[PDB]
Amino acid sequence: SKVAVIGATGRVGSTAAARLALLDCVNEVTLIARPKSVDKLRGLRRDILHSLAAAQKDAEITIGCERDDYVDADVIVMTAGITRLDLTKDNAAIIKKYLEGVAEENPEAIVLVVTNPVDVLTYVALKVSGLPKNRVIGLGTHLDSMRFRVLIAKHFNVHMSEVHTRIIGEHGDTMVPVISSTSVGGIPVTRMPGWEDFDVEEAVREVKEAGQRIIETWGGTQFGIAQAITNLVRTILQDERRVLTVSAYLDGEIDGIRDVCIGVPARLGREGVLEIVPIELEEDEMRAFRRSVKVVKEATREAMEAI
Amino acid sequence: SKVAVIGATGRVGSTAAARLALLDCVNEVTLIARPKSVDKLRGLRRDILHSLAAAQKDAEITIGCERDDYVDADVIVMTAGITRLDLTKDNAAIIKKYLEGVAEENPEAIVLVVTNPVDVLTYVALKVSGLPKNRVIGLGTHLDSMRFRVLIAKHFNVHMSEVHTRIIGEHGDTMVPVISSTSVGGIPVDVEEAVREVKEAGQRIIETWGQFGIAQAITNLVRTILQDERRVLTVSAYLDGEIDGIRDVCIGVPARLGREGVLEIVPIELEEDEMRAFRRSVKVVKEATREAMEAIS
Amino acid sequence: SKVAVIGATGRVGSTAAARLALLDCVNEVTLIARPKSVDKLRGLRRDILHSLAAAQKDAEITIGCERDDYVDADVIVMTAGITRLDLTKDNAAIIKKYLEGVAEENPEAIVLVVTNPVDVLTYVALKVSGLPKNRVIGLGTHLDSMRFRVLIAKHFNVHMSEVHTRIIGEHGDTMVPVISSTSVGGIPVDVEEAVREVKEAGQRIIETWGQFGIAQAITNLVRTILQDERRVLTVSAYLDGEIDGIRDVCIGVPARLGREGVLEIVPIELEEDEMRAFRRSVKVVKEATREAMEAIS
Amino acid sequence: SKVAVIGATGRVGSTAAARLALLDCVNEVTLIARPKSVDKLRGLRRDILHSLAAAQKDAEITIGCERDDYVDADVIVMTAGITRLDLTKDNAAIIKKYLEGVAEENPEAIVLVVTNPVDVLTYVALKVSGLPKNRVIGLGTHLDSMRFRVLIAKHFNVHMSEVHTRIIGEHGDTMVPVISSTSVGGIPVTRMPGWEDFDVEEAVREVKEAGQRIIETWGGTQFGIAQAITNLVRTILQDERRVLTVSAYLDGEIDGIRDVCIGVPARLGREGVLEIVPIELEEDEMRAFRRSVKVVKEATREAMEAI
Ligand SMILES: NC(=O)C1=CN([C@@H]2O[C@H](COP(=O)(O)OP(=O)(O)OC[C@H]3O[C@@H](n4cnc5c(N)ncnc54)[C@H](OP(=O)(O)O)[C@@H]3O)[C@@H](O)[C@H]2O)C=CC1
Ligand SMILES: NC(=O)C1=CN([C@@H]2O[C@H](COP(=O)(O)OP(=O)(O)OC[C@H]3O[C@@H](n4cnc5c(N)ncnc54)[C@H](OP(=O)(O)O)[C@@H]3O)[C@@H](O)[C@H]2O)C=CC1
Ligand SMILES: NC(=O)C1=CN([C@@H]2O[C@H](COP(=O)(O)OP(=O)(O)OC[C@H]3O[C@@H](n4cnc5c(N)ncnc54)[C@H](OP(=O)(O)O)[C@@H]3O)[C@@H](O)[C@H]2O)C=CC1
Ligand SMILES: NC(=O)C1=CN([C@@H]2O[C@H](COP(=O)(O)OP(=O)(O)OC[C@H]3O[C@@H](n4cnc5c(N)ncnc54)[C@H](OP(=O)(O)O)[C@@H]3O)[C@@H](O)[C@H]2O)C=CC1
Ligand SMILES: [Cl-]
Ligand SMILES: [Cl-]
Ligand code: NA
Ligand code: NA
Ligand code: NA
Ligand code: NA
Repeated sequence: SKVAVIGATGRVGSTAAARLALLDCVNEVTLIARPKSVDKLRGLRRDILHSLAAAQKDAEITIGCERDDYVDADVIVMTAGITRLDLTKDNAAIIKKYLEGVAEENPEAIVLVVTNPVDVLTYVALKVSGLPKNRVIGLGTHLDSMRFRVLIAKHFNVHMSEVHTRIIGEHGDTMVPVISSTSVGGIPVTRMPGWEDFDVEEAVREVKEAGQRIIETWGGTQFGIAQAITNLVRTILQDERRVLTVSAYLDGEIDGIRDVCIGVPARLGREGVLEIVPIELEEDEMRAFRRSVKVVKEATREAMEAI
Repeated sequence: SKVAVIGATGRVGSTAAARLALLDCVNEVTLIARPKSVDKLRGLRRDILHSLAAAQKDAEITIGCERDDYVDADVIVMTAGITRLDLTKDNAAIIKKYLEGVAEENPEAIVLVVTNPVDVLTYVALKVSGLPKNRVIGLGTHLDSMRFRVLIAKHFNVHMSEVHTRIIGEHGDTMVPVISSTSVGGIPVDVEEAVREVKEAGQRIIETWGQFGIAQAITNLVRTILQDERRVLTVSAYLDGEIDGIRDVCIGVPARLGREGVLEIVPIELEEDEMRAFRRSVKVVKEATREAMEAIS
Repeated sequence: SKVAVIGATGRVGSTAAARLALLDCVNEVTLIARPKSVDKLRGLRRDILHSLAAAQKDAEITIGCERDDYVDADVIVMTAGITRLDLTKDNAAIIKKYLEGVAEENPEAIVLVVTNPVDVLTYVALKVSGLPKNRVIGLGTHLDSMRFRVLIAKHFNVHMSEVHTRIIGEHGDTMVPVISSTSVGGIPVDVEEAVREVKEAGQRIIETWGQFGIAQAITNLVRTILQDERRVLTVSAYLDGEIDGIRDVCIGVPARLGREGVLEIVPIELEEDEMRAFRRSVKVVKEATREAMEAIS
Repeated sequence: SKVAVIGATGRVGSTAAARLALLDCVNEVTLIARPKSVDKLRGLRRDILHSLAAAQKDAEITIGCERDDYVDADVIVMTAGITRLDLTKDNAAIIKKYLEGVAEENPEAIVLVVTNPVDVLTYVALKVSGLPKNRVIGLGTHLDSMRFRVLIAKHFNVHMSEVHTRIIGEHGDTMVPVISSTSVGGIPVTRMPGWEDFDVEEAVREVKEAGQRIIETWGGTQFGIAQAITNLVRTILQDERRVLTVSAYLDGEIDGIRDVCIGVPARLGREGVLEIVPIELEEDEMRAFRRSVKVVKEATREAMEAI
C-alpha cells in the first residue's frame, strides 16, 4: 500500500506523513510538494526514516512533485493549501491542479481531502478527479468530534476512549453535535450523573473555535489532525468497515438530501465509503443539519463556478 | 507516572511530548517553557489532547514555567536550548537554571538530557542536580546509530529490525562505531563514507527540513525506564571505572536501563582500534566537560 | 507492579495468569496454589515464560503457597475455589484463609475476586481483609454482559465493538440487564430468551468444554487498574448509598475504576422496572451475604 | 483469512485457537475435532467468542469434523495427536487421514504441523498433501529457541526480546544451538560481560528436557506453543517476510542437504517459505546439524514405510 501526502512540507502534511509511515498497513509514503520545496522533502524523508529506525518499523519513503509521482497511490492525502471566498477559490485551484483526471490513470484511487474549507473542497475534488462518489472523502467533522470527546471525557473524569460522540454537518460554524448519539461507556450521557452540570453550549462553542484558537496560540493543529488522518487511512487500508464522521458525498441517504459533500457518519473500508449510515437524528438536530447543508451547498456552488 | 518536557515549545520538545503522551505508561505529561511561551504551551496542550482522543489513548496534560511545575516528575526530559564553547556555555546555564538542586526536592527523579552537546550537558545536569549517578542520562550516539542502521539495512536490502549496530563515545566527530557488535539477520557482519554521512546527517537535515527521529528515540527511552524493561541501550551515562578503568565522564556507552535508570554500564569487548578510538573520544569529552563546568561556576 | 493469582493452577487462574503476564504494565506475576501443587506451579511458570518469549514480552514469574508470597502484591486475583450454601460456605472459608488481615501488612493492596458466588465473596473478602471499601472488587455481571453483547452483535450482524450493553445486580438469576444503557453503533436500542441463554451459558459451557473469556475479562480489569485508566466498568463493589440509598452490600454496579480501585459508583438512571429488579437482586444478595458471614464466624 | 485448527479440543489446539482468533489478520477460526467431540467444540467456541467480546475483537468461530470443513482454510494447523516408532506410526496415520490430497482441492493451502515428532510428520504431511514444498512447515525448534532465549535473558537480566538466538535441527535430542547467531541487543554473547558465567551446556540440557519436564509437572506445554503457533500464523498471513526457525523441507540450500524436513532458519510470508536462509555455521555446529539430519532422515523413512 502506497500513500501519497500532497503538501508534505506543511505542518499538517509532514506530521501526517511521519505517523502514516508507522502503520504496518502502509508500505510506502510518497512526499509530494512543489518543485522548489525538494530540499525540504529530502530532509523530511531522512527524518521520517530515522523515526522508523527508532521504532524498528519499515516503510519506503519516496519524494516527488509531479502527477506521475503520486497518481498510482492507493490513497492520496490532500493537505496542500494556502476572505473566505478568495481562500476557497485559491485552494480549489490547488485541488484541481493536483487531482484533475486522476480517475483516468488510477480509477481505484481513494482521495482524502484535508485542505479547508474541507466540505467544499471534497466536492470539488470529487468532481475534478472523475472518481466514483464513494472514493473521495474529507476529514470534515471527525476532528471536531474528537475535540468534543476531550471536553466530555474531562468532565466525567473518564478515559477519552470511553466517550463516544458524533458531530455532523459543516466543518465550521454550522456543525451539529448529535447528543442523541453521545454516550459514556455505552451509557447515554442524558442518563449519566452529572450531565446536567456539563455546559454543552460552551463546549460546542469551544470546539467551533478550537481551530483558530490553536492557530493563534500554537500556530495551527498539527498532531491532532495528523492522528485523525492516520486513523482514517488505517481504517481504509485495513478494510476495518467502521463508522466515522467524514465529509462524504450524499445521494439521498439522509432526509433525501443530495448533491453535497458534508460531515456524516459513514462506514469506511478498502473500497472507501461502504455506506452512509442513516442517522436517527432528533427533530432539532435534523433542522440544524439542514441549515448546515444549505451553507455548504451555496459555498460549493461558488467554488465550482470559480474553477 | 508523570513526564515533564522542558523546552516543550521547540521542534524537539513538542514532538517528543506528543509521542510520549501516547505511551500507556505515561499518565501525565507536563509541558514546560518560558513565561512568554504560555500561549504556545496552551495551544500545544490542546493539540496533543486531540491527538490522544484520535488515537483512543489518554493522558493528563499540564503546563508550567516554574520549578514546582516539574520537579516532582518521574522523568524530566531536557530539550531546551538556544561558537561551540559559547553554545556549550549558554546551554549549560540553561541546564543549571532548570535542574540545579532537583535532588533536594525529588531524590527519585530521572533526568534525560537531549540538549547538545549532550554528553557534556549530561555531566552538567548530573552535577548541578545532585542526583545519584544512575539517574541522569543523555540521548547521544544512539541517534547516530539509528542513521547508521538505515544505511546498513539499505546496503543489504533487509528489514530495519534485522540490522543491529551500536555507536559509542561522543555524539559528535569522535563517535566510535562498534563493528564488533553489528549484525545482520543475527549474523555478525564503504563504512568510512557511511560514517562521514552519519556525522554530517544532523546538519544536513538541519539545512533542509529544520524532529520525528529524536522524538521517537526519546519515547523509546522513557518507555524502557517507566516499564522497567531492562534493555541494553546506548545512552550518555556517567562512567565509574566499568570500561577500561575510565571514570568521571558522561559519554555514550551500552547501559542496561530500567526504572532505577542505569542499572549497569555494560562493558562490551572492543577490538583494539575501537578501544583506542573510545579513549580519544573520552579525552575530547572530558576537556569540553571541564570547560562547561568552569563556565557555569 | 506485581499481580498475584491465587488458585493459579486451576483452569481460570492459569489462563488469567498467562494473559496478565503479557500486559506491559505487569512486571511480575506470582502464581499461588496449595503446597501439594508446587510441581504444577513450576511447570506453569516455565510455560508462561516461554509464551512471553514467543510474544516478545517479558515478566518476572514467581511461585508460592504462603501469605508472604503474595501479600505485598499490588493486585491479588482470587480464583481459588472448590449445596449452593455449602459451596458458599467452603469458598468463603477459602477467601478467609488467604485474605484475612491483608490490610495489616499491605494497606494499599487491591483484591479482585473471581470465585463464585462472586458478589457474596467480594463482601467476604472485603470484611476479612480489612481493606478500604474501594480496594476490593469482584468480576460478576460483566461476564454476563459480554455474552449478552455477543447475542446483540449477532442479531444486528454488527461488529462487537459497536455493541455496548450493561448488566448489573447479581452475577446469577437476579441479574438486571440495563436496556436503558444498551446501544448499537452509538444509537440507543427476543430479549427474554437471550437473557435465559445468558443465565444458563455458564453451566452450558461447563457441561461441554469444562476459561479464555473470564481470563481476558480479568486481564482488562487489572490493566484498567494498573494503568489508572478511569473506565466505567461493571464490577461487584461495596455500595454505600450511591444508588437508591442502598448500603452494606457488594453487587454488580457501574464503577469508575482506576489505580485506587473504585473511584466512584456511577448511579446510572434506571427505568422503574430496572430499579425494581435491582432492588430484588440486592435483597437476594444481602441474604446470601449474611449467611456466608455467619458461616465463617 | 480462515485458519483451521485440527485437534482444537486438545490442550494445544484449544489455546492456539483462542489466541489466533485475537489476531486482526485472522477473520475466521474453524475448530476441527472428531465427530464425537462436537459438544466440546461447541463449548470451546462459546468460550472463545466470550474472550473476543472481552477484548472487543471480532472473529467468526466455526466448528467441524470433516475434510470439507477445513480444506478451504488459508492455513491448516495440525495439532491432533495421540514407543517412539509406534507413536510416529499412529500420528502419521492421523496426518494422512486429515491431509491426504489437500493440494487437489486447495492448492494454495499452507499447513503448519505441530503434532510430534514434528520434523518427521512435516515431511509426511508434505508428501501426502501433494502441496508445494514451500507450503508445509512444522513448529520444529522455534519453541526450543524461545526456551533458550528465556534462560539467556534471565542470566543477563535483560528483557527477553533483547535476546536473539537460534536452535536448528531436530525438535529433539539432536537439536543444535547456534551460539554464533546468539546476541544480546545485537551484541554477540561471546562479547558480552558474563557469558563466561553462563553454563551453555546445562541450558541446552534444560531446553532438550523442558517438554517432558513440563509434561510431568503442568501436563504439557500449552501457552508457549499456542503463542508460537500464533506468531507463525501471523507472520504468514501478514506477509511479514521474517526469518524464523521452523521445520521446513530442504532442497540443497544448506550443505547440499536434501530430502528432509528439519528445523532451519526460513524467511516466511504469505506464500509460505520464501527462502531457506543459508546459515553461516561454525565447524562444530555444521557437524552437529549433519548428525541431526541423519536421525530425522532415518525416522522419516520409517514413517513413510508405515503409511
Ligand atoms: N481539516 C482540518 O480540520 C484542517 C485543515 N487544514 C488545512 O490543511 C491545509 C494545510 O495546512 P498546514 O499544513 O497547516 O499549512 P502550512 O502553511 O503549514 O503548509 C502548507 C502546505 O501547502 C502547500 N502549498 C501551499 N500553497 C500551495 C500552492 N499554491 N501550491 C501547492 N502547494 C501549496 C505547502 O507547500 P510549500 O512547501 O511548497 O509551500 C505546504 O505543503 C490548509 O489548507 C489548512 O487550512 C489544517 C488544519 C486543520
Ligand atoms: N540529541 C540530539 O542529537 C538532538 C538534540 N537537539 C537539541 O535540542 C535542543 C532543542 O532543539 P530544537 O527543539 O530543534 O530547537 P527549537 O528552536 O525548535 O526549539 C528551542 C526550544 O528551546 C527553548 N529555549 C531556547 N532558548 C532557551 C533559553 N535560553 N531558556 C529556556 N528555554 C530556551 C525554546 O523555548 P522558547 O519557545 O521559549 O524559545 C524551545 O522549547 C537543542 O539544544 C538541540 O541541539 C535537537 C536535535 C537533535
Ligand atoms: N466469575 C465467574 O463467573 C467465574 C468464576 N469462576 C470461579 O473460579 C473458581 C475456580 O474455577 P476453575 O479454575 O474453573 O476450577 P478448577 O477446578 O479448574 O481449578 C480450581 C482452582 O481452585 C483451587 N482450589 C480448589 N479448592 C481449593 C481449596 N480448598 N483451597 C485452595 N485452593 C483451592 C485449585 O488449586 P489446586 O490445584 O490445589 O486444586 C485451583 O487453583 C471457582 O470458584 C469458579 O466458580 C470460574 C468460572 C467463571
Ligand atoms: N511441537 C511441539 O513442540 C509440541 C508438540 N505437541 C504435539 O501436539 C499434539 C497435541 O498435543 P496436546 O494437544 O497437548 O494433546 P491432547 O491429548 O491434550 O489433545 C489431543 C488432541 O488430538 C486429538 N486426537 C487425538 N487422537 C486422535 C485421533 N486418533 N484422531 C483424531 N484426533 C485425535 C484430540 O481430539 P479428541 O478430543 O477427539 O481426543 C485433541 O484435539 C501431540 O501430538 C503432541 O505431541 C505438543 C506439545 C509440544
Ligand atoms: Cl509526531
Ligand atoms: Cl490463553
Ligand atoms: Na510501515
Ligand atoms: Na498515556
Ligand atoms: Na509484562
Ligand atoms: Na480476529
